[PDB]
Amino acid sequence: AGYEPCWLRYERKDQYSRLRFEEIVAKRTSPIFQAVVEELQKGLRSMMEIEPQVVQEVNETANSIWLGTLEDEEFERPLEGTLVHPEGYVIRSDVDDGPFRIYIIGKTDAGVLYGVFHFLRLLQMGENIAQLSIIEQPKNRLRMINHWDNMDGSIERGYAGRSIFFVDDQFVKQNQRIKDYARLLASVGINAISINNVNVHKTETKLITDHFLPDVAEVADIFRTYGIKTFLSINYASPIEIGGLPTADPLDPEVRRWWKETAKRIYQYIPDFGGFVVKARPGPFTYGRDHAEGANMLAEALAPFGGLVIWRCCQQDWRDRTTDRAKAAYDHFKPLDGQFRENVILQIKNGPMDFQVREPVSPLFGAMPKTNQMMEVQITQEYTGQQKHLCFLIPQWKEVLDFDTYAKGKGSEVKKVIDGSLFDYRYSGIAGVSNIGSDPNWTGHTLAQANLYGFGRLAWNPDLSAEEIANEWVVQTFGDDSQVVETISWMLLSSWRIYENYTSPLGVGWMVNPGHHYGPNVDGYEYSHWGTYHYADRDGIGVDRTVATGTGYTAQYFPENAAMYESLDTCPDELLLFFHHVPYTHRLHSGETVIQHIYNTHFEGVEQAKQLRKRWEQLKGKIDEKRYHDVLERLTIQVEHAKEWRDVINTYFYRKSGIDDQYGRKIYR
Amino acid sequence: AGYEPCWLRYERKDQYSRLRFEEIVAKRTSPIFQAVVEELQKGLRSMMEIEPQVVQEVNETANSIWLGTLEDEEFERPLEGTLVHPEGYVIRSDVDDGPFRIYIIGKTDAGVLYGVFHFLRLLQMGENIAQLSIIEQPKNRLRMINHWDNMDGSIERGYAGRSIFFVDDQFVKQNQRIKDYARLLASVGINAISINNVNVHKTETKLITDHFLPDVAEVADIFRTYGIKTFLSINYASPIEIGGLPTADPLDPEVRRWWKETAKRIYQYIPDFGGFVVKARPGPFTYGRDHAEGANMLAEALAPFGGLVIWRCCQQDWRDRTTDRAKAAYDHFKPLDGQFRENVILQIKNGPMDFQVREPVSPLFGAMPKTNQMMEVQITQEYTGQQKHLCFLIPQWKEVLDFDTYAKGKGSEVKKVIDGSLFDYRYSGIAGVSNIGSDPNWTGHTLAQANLYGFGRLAWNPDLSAEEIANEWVVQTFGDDSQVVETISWMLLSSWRIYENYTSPLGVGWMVNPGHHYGPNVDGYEYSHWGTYHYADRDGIGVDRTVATGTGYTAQYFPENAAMYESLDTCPDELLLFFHHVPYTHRLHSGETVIQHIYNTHFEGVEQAKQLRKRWEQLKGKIDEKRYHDVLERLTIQVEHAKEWRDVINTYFYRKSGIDDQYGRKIYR
Repeated sequence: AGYEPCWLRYERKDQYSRLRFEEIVAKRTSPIFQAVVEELQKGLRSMMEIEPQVVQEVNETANSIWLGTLEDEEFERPLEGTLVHPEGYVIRSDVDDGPFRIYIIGKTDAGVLYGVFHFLRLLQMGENIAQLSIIEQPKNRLRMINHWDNMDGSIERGYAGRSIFFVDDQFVKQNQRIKDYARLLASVGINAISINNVNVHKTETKLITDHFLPDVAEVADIFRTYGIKTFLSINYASPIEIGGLPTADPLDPEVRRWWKETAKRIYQYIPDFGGFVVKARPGPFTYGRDHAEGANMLAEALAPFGGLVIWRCCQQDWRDRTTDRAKAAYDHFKPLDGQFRENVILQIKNGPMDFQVREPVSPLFGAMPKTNQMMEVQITQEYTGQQKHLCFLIPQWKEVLDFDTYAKGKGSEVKKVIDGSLFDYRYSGIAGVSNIGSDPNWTGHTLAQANLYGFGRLAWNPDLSAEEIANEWVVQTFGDDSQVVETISWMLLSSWRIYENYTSPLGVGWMVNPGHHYGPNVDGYEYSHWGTYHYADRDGIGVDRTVATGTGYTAQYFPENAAMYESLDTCPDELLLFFHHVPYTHRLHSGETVIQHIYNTHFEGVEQAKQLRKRWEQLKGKIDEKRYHDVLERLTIQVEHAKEWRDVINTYFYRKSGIDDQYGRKIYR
Repeated sequence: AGYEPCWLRYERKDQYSRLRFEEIVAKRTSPIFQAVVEELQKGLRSMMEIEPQVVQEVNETANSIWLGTLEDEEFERPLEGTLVHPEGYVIRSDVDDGPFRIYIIGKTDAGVLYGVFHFLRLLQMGENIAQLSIIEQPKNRLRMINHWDNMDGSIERGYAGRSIFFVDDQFVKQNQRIKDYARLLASVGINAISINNVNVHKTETKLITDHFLPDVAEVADIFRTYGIKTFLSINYASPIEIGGLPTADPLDPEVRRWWKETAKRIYQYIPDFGGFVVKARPGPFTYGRDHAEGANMLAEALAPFGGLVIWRCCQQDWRDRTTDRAKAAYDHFKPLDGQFRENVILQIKNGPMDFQVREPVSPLFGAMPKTNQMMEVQITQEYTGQQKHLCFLIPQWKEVLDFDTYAKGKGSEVKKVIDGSLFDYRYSGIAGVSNIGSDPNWTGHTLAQANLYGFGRLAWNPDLSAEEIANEWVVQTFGDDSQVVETISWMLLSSWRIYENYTSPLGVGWMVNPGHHYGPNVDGYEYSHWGTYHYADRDGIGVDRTVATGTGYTAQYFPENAAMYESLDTCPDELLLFFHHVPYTHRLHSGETVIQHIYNTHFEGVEQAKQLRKRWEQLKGKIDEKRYHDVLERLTIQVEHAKEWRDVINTYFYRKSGIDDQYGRKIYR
């Protein structure tokens, strides 16, 4: 009772929306099967007020829900016969005229778990299940969540409370919330999780030692029952820090042995350990080694056990416009294609910079046919409102996933790159930086729950529309009142564009306060060593990334996209300032001058934020008071901060451009 | 051997610079007298290689140094007869033709302590003491040091290591460094010290309780022997935090009683407790009370014991140019003149903003004839280089001290205001924010030792020239080689102007990175709620603080100075942008346009910094290698950072003004 059930409400149905079932046939007794049966019992009891008896053999005359794998079937029907994916499943209603039977057939126990959550999802959404014929197989092998939780309880870039894993440099004593968290993750198909910050500090470095492994294993045991593999972010300098060795050089014989022994030790506690997430003071480059050498060493240590190495892909001068941070990732990793071991997967952010409200797609996707790749997206809203401002990230992620790289001609969308189909990747997928914390509503902003849900849905099937994902989430979280559904869906679907409207313009990004990264500060990092510049001056703004006159970044894309961005007239408006430096008077495809566009979206974005609040207020009475006010409080905070964003950006550019707002709206001198 | 002796080196003299003394006549046995005798023995042994016998009665045929007060004299000569100040003293060589005798006569034991340090200073400097006739009396009653030390060991705005007082929320075990620190403070006449941060956190709030008072008293005992009174910064909400009371309202009967009891308890441990330093979550205004009501309540609690209350004198909008943070202090306190109790002293910073490289004098000085006032200066270089960049603060402090407020016509300089002579203040003086830390050289930058020394010297006598103070410090710290003395003195004397040259221009201040406040960031706080704006736009820069068209801040000064700043043509260049908003093309008294002035001082300031380094390098061999390299390392760090300051500021203003450098020097686009 300390936290919300999020989208797994299982609200009691009226007398006209019940189902008649007397038994649940559980064909297996595995740990996963016990959790799945429990979940099914929980949902049916809560929603239908029924308590079917769990049995292991079907009763020919009872209405039942059958749970099992192909191997448990008496007759293997054609549909489930086409399943090839281990986590896939089939759900079909028996077509006989006798007892009502629902068959949930999974290729493996994991498949049954996801099938049962799909079945429950159908019930929460009020779907007619009299004649089901469903087949589902996830597109991404890895559907992972990265936690930036520290063991002192803090969470790097965490805006939803303290960690639910650690406290006072120890694991929390009560694991009930970890179980409920596992349930939420599994309901949306998430099958992997790294429980600690990628920036591994002193105490966290010890997670790979006997001192903490027992607690790590207890947590992994919980996730295992929900089909989730556990990973740990590691400190590359561990051999020195805790091993006593004089070096961390991946080529040093003893360092290689140390990691092999460490791997062996971990698997003694966690037989199905997922592997290591790596952000590499000492490191590969510290010894003149490349990423392949550094990643392959860890890969070799985990190989005998089936573990994976997730290798995630800073003192540059603002004075030199020839150097471009956006080009770094590609320039550093592309040349390494083909040198990585099979169990190494390069983790690349959606964009080449750092999770800005809008960034073009990282050129690395589609550029390394011989190297597994998985995309990293940020669920926690570091540069997208920090859960103060509403920002449904699903539409943005779909734009990235559907981006055609043309790597192998038309039809080489990012999603085909990371789902492994385009290049036959053995291991690949997508990862998301957790947006949860100890807050009772899990995500700080009640509506941010939609981003966690949505992440899982896209990870399972990138082809799902933003519209249906929002619909599913709203209906399960707030009910089916058509006004509530339409209003909240509209809020979610338009939120990202609204936030972008009053923040950084036309894809140039940043313009945020340094450090905490919250709020407007146009020149915040403009003269820093982070390579994040907009180069705004009294005549124009933008980064010239063209080959003709700029950094040449455009050439990292394949011909079709390179030419699109390379040209000043074809470059889409939404990314113009990321690719070209232009005069304030330059006219966009929309007809607006760059400067007037800035004023327009900032004034209008605030008005759109006020509308978000107005529409929510009109739902009062149709939502419980607690959550109604929890969200209203944040929408009001959003409106007020949006005003600051608007005025600071408008004033900065009026002071620099000297050009007034076409409509004479209020710009403070 | 863990730290430097700073200016109390007492270097061994050659055979041609010795003194013949067989006895030290100590007329008293007080704790202070034991320390003074010890100091005299230390200096004479170290410098002269002599060990005179300490006696209590003069030996008619022995060469001796006589120590005592008027009361101990056989014959009271006219000079010491004119002494009126308790801390004053006279030093005179006997004019007889028999044994050589030096008489150090203090009005009180404290006077003898300062007289002995003056005598030792004469010896270190190689002065002829055969015919001394000296009389000295300090101008300021309060010559205090404020520590911003936290009990966890950190020091707010501390750039010279960790605190030498606290560690792990406890007092340090070894007090030898506290004793040596007391010696340094006393050598320059400092007679008061607040040992904890003005921002009192949780643990520090307990310093006024039995839990810590024993340790506080042990520290106070040490300072007492060196003529230093101990103060504690307090948490105004203490009645709630540790008292259990439901309020902190200074008018609440119980709150008034709580503080009276707290005072009584402290004096039981520290009979000569100096009092409280106060920076006032709950506070006077929290209950609708004014500063007088809040300060008088604490004053009444300390009154029966002779204690003093040092009352030190944030969400404004950048959009409203009518509101001016510079006017706040004066507007809030002036109206309260005459309502404060006698033992309350208002502590006002040298400037109305926040220790910027250059700020005009706080109008409060000379504006409250009925209220004791003491000026606060910052020795730690928060906005003046953070001991990375050299910055001898003495010249700046003299400009403030010598500023004529004309409060009572010509001759109403700030120094006469704070020394209490102008308004007959019973308690007043000056305070400095400590620049020391656990670093072996005490101040981070070896040469920053000069700022602590210089602070004390000015506190004693504001009339001392920057030149002689530097001379004294250099000679005692580095010897009398004429090249060393001339070179280091030049470095110190020109350092402030050099740093100002490449930082904020013409008195507008700031332009520093937010948070740590180190380094260039022109718009760092430009759109913040701190009221620190320069309003630079594509046409000009500056804050209009005139009465005619601006905030009206100029009217806070008396007529003579108000008119000077009010006028665009008479306003001195060095403060122009603090008082007027002007076009980049405006011509200064120097003939430079405002924009060209910016380029000039920034390019030239870096060249001046390189010269500081070059001149120091030429001293190699004349300074021990340790300190030679300690300083060279910092001068090189200064040169490199100065280049960043230069380029960032020049680029920002070229990008905004569009006006090129007259001399075509390198400005990055």
